[PDB]
Amino acid sequence: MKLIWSEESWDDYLYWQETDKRIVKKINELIKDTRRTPFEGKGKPEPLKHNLSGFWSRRITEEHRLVYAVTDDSLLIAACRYHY
Ligand SMILES: [Mg+2]
Repeated sequence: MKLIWSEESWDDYLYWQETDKRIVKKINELIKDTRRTPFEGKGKPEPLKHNLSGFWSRRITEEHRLVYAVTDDSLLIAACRYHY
């Protein structure tokens, strides 16, 4: 499964690398778990609605969530800072 970062989500991730290493580790942990079970597991995975229909969200922290989408061959990260 290829990992795809939107330009904004990669910037989010870089922000964390230069702000909080434990948040980076949690993001990594969530991505690895998602590779295992796409729609369940760590971070209490929940499907998003309305304008974000088609995406999922896992908890990094209360304020920050990993927003993503899973296709037959890829994990797309839409954002990893704030709720979206
Ligand atoms: Mg953003």
